[PDB]
Formats: sequence, structure tokens, C-alpha cells
Amino acid sequence: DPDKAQQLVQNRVSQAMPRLPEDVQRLGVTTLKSSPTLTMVVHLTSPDNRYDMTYLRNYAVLNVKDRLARLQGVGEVGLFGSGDYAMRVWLDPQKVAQRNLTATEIVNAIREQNIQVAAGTIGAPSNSPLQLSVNAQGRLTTEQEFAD
Amino acid sequence: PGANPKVIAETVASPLEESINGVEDMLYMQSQANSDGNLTITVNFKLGIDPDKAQQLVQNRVSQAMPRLPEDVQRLGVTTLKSSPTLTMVVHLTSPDNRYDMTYLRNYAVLNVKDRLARLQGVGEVGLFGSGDYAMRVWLDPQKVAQR
Amino acid sequence: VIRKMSDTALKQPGVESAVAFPGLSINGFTNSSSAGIVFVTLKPFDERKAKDLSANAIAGALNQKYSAIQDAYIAVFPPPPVMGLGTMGGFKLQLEDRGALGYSALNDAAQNFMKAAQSAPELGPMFSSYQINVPQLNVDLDRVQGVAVTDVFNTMQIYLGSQYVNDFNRFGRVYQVRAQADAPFRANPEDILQLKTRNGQMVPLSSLVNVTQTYGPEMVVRYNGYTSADINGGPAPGYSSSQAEAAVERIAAQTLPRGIKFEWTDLTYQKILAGNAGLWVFPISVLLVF
Amino acid sequence: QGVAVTDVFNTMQIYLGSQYVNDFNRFGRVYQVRAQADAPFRANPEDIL
Amino acid sequence: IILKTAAVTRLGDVARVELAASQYGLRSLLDNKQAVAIPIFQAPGANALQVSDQVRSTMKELSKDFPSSIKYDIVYDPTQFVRASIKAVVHTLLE
Ligand SMILES: CCCCCCCCCCCCO[C@@H]1O[C@H](CO)[C@@H](O[C@H]2O[C@H](CO)[C@@H](O)[C@H](O)[C@H]2O)[C@H](O)[C@H]1O
Repeated sequence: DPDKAQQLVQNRVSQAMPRLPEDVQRLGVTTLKSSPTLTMVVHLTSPDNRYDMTYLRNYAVLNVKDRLARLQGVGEVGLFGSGDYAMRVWLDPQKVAQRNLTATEIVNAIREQNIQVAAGTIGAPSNSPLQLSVNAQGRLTTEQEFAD
Repeated sequence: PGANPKVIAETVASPLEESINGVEDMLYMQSQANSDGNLTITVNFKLGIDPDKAQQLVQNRVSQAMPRLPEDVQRLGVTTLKSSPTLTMVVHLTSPDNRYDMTYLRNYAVLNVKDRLARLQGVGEVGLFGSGDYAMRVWLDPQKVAQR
Repeated sequence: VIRKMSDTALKQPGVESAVAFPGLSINGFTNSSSAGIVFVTLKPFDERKAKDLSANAIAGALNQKYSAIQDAYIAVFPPPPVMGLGTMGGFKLQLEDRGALGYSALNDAAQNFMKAAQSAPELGPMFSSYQINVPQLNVDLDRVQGVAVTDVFNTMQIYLGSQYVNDFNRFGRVYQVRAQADAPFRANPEDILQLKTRNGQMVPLSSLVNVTQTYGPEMVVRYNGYTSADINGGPAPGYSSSQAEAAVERIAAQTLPRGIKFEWTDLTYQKILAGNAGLWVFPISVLLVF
Repeated sequence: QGVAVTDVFNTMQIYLGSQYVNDFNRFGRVYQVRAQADAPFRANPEDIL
Repeated sequence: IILKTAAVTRLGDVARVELAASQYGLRSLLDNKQAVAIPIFQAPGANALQVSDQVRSTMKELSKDFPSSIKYDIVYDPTQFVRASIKAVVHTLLE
């Protein structure tokens, strides 16, 4: 039975996970069974060349895969495109060295200004008639905020 | 602890929901985030599915999304369990003399009663509703801290 | 309030005991600071043999006595016939945003749906639990002295919120050590302005951040990965339940704007999924008998 | 000189390779943030110098 | 615990330490008396009255070691209904 094999493989890999380097374990590894039978292939194109591969693949991920996966009898659904969305920064070493700056300091700086904040409530074993939650600004969302 | 409902709904629940969906024979999933900083995700299965297999599949899927969670959540840890609907009895434990408070009674029940009441034949699970367990609480005075 | 209610209820001739949970909510059996539940258990079946000691009479008398509290909203309900099952007379559904519009848009859509339903026949009263009226505080920090954002956030995280540091051993088991501010020093909205931070010099937050009062929800319910709101209802008297779903779908085809969808959740979902597929068994049995 | 092997290795890894730093949220989902050098500055073997 | 050395600054004169509960927000009362509640669930495909009887027996056994100001109580048991139903059934058959 494939389920027992998958369970055994997962139990085996979970034991050996801690010995892996920091990068691979922080990114994570996946395990899954294989379905050899294919029933249909379906494409989804832009005739006017208005949208590239990345947006089209992400749209298929967002709006198509979820509905198809819940169907009855479907084993797995594949996707061969250009990858999911990401916020990419391209550096210029000349300008970085112009400011007596190093790349690791830049990585540390960007990692500390894009974190979420957890704030406790006000008047939570207290003797106040009201209790109010506190929230602040956490993660950035737009490209201008990242550039600022 | 110390988190706001929107923060726990966005940062914590989203990766878990995005990873969990896809297992065989589901109907729906529900997630609830509460103001005090508790997240509860319940997933039901079609009738006839053995609870052990469903629990194993859910464990295998949740074990993959752990590294993407925040440091505090990982340090505290998440827990998964199969739900038992049927009830057979409830019993209360009281302190008529008002000599013992809520926390001491709860921890006394935890220490010796629950362990003996969990090992009988036919018992699925037992709960406990009341105050929390023991902890070393230090209350700080910001004025004295800033003085030094 | 719950103590007073239990004291009032423990004087009824028919009741036996009352268990109270001040701080527990009925919407999902979660924790809420402005809700409470009381289970009232009655006397054995032999004593309550009179007609006025039935469950309905007890509920009516209890509601009449509770209607004079002038401090909270109090309701009394009977037990469900089967534990763990949803309502079997009415129906429930979810209104959810595929496009991730927001909270205000979802609330407006819910209000418009309720208005359209109340403007249409073959539907009874409808209920909901979506609320955005809970007050809260919002703090903003400007980028105007050597102070770091990390420190000014960590001070607020550790003082107002709880921090879990290390562990300790007692009674043979292991417990945790937590740090938090004293209760009298965090019970007012202006106490956030009296904390201090480093840089080496002591500086308060009175010249760094501002605080305002805003509104928002208290519990967040997510259904199938997207934010959703719950709508309860039932068929109007005089009609069956078959036309109720058709009417709901018809009105939802127009009252719902773009990016908003509706979905059946409990019982009705299973009835639709199973369909009318067991109607052949009677003809099959008749033919077999013949 | 006072340089360290870790320093040059980290610079080479961040510039020529890749580095996944933190996450963000968009369209109700979580995505990654990555750092890499510009393409025209990593097109020739001499660019390492 | 010593924090800063200058004069020595301890934890006692800066903060107040104590042993308490790790979570607040849920209180349970029975007749306006502080108490704790524990419900018992069954496992699928088990017996109903046997587990109940064993629970009563083991609670009676543990009641001997309780301190002076600690006592237990039985509040709700929904296993009674079937207990009645089967009983009624037998009567009918006999009649
Ligand atoms: C002594 C110990 C006994 C242990 C009992 C085991 C716990 C049982 C929990 C039952 C949970 C509540 O069970 C069910 O809750 C729903 C949801 O609110 C109530 O449903 C209610 O909805 C709303 C209020 O929320 C009302 O407008 C509606 O008229 C009413 O039906 C039902 O009337 C009740 O039957």
C-alpha cells in the first residue's frame, strides 16, 4: 500500500532532518507518493502576449489548482511554468562599495525592518473596566516601501 | 501569546492552511483565531475514514510547514489530536472550605487524578477546564528598571 | 453578572444545580472576556412529574426572571437532540471573499445580503456573528536620535506582552518562567507613553510614538483559506426547505458583488452532495417482491 | 591583510549565488524575498575580480 | 539573581517573583464555589456502562487519599437514558 510506504519514508527522513545544513532545513524538504497515470493535459494561454509566464502561472495557482484538487478521483495535479511570485532585489557592487558598505550588513538591515510585531493588550489579572488590544505596523507590502 | 488576531491570522494560519490542503477525502476546513493568541484549526473527513489514518496524514502534512513559522510559535510548539465527540460523564472537584484557589485545584487534578483516569479501558480522552498550570511569574516595575 | 444569574437561578423549584463558565463563548467554544455560559441541570425525572415542571415551563420562567437584569443580553436554550451535530431545521452558509477585498467590504456585503433576504419571501429571520465594533488602540511610530526600531518594539513586546524564558523543575515535572509588567502599570491607555528605552541615555516614548482609538473585530474565522462570514437562516413557515436554497441562490446571484462567493457548510452540503439517489430502492423492493 | 575567509565566502555567496531573507504577504498568501547581484555584473569570469 | 554590579542590584528589589498560573481567561464555578471540571469521553466502538462503573469505582478509591478540604462530586451522566431504555424494553417483552 502506498500510504504505509509514504509513512515509513516520512518517519525515516524526519529523523535525519537535523543533520542537514541550515539553508536546506530553513527552506524545507518535501516527500510525496507518485501517481503514474495521467488522464488529461490542459493549457492556458494569452493570445495577445499581454501577460508573461510568471503571472499566468501564479493565476493558475491562485484560481484553478484549488478547484481541481477537490475533485473526486484526482490523485495529483502538476504545474510546469516559471515559478511563484517573489520580491527580488538586484544589487550593484560598485555603488555598495561607494558607501563603504558590505552585503551582509545590507541583509541584516533588511531583515530587521520587515518583521511583524506582537503587542500585548491593555487592561488584560487587572482591575480595569475595559481591555483594549494594541496593534502596530509590521510587514511591508509594496515595492515603494521596500525601496524606502 | 501577546499577538493580535490579524497578525496570528496572517503570519501563522496562512502557511499552515496553504500546506495542509490536499489530503484525500476532505469536506472543509475551519480556522479560528482569538484575541488572547490562540489558533484552532479543525478539519473533518468523509464518513467511513479511519481516524488513525486521518491523524497520520494530518501529522505528516503539518510536520512540513514547521520551519516557516515564527520563532515563538516553534518554541512553544503546536499540537494535533483526533476529536472524540461522545461524552459519557462529567465530574467536578470542589473545595468547600475556600482554602484552595482555582490553579491549585487544577494542578492537583493534573498531577494524580488524570493519569489514573486516562489508563482505563474504553476511555478516549479526558479534558480539563479551569485555570492554567503552575509557572514562575515575575512582574516588573518599569520605573525601577529605568531608575537603574 | 454570571454569579448573580446563578444565584437567581438556584432558587427555582425545578432546578437542581448550575455550573458556570465566566469567560467562555458559544461561537466555537472559544474564550471571550465579554461572554458567559451557564448549564442548569434539573432534578431527577420522578420529582418533576407535574405539568408546570416540564422543561419548557422552566425555560419560560427562567427567561422571565432573567429579563430584569438591565446589565447584559441573556438567552436560554434547550439542549440539542444529538451532540456534535448542527442545526437540522434551518441552514447555514459562508460568505467569503475570493479576491481578498477586506473587512469593511465583507461587512457591507453581509448587510446588503440581510437586507435583500428580509425584502424577499420564503425566508424567515436570519442571524449572523460578524462584528467589527470592538474598540482597540492603534500606535504609530515616525522615523524622526540614535534609538532603534528593534529596541522600541522589544520593550513593548516584553512589557505589555508575555515573554517565555527558560524552564524550571518542580514536583518532578517541568514548567515555564514568564516575564510581564505589573498589573497596575498597564491598566490605562496612557501607560504606553510612560515606558523608557536606551540611547547611552534614558528616553521615554512620549516623544516617539502616538496612540489613537480605532475599531475592529475580536475573533477571526477563516473558511477554506479565505476570510468568511457566517449566515444562519431557515425556511419561512408554510413552505418546505427545497425552495429555500433556490431562493437563497437566486438572491445571491444579484446581491453579491464581484469577488464574493457563498457556500453551504453543514448538513445541507451533505444533502446536496449525496443528491436524490436513494429513490430507486422502493421500486427495486417492489419488483423483487413481485 | 586582515580579511577573513568567512567574509569573502559570504560576499561571494550573496552576490554570485542567492540568499533567501524573510517573507512577506501579498494576495492573502506568503511569498519570499531574495537577494542577488544584477545580471550585467555577473556575466563574465573576470567580474569576480 | 544578580543583574548589575556597581553596590549589587538583585531581582527582589526590582521585580516581584511568585508562583501562579500560566494562563488567565477562563473561570469555572459550581454554585458560586471555586472548583474544577473534568469531562470524560469514550473511544469509538467501546462499552458505555462499563467505563462509567469503572470511573465511579476508581473515584471512590481515590477519595480516601484526598486532603481535608477537598471533595469530588458527580454532576452529569448522559449514560442514564440508554440505561432506562433497555430496562423499559425488557418490561414490554415480559408483558
Ligand atoms: C452539565 C454538563 C452538560 C455538558 C453538555 C455538553 C455541552 C453541550 C454544548 C451544546 C452547545 C450549544 O448547542 C447549540 O448551540 C447553538 C449555537 O449557539 C444554539 O443555537 C442558537 O443559536 C443562536 C445563538 O447562538 C440563537 O439565535 C438560536 O435561536 C439558537 O438555536 C442551540 O440552541 C444549542 O443547542
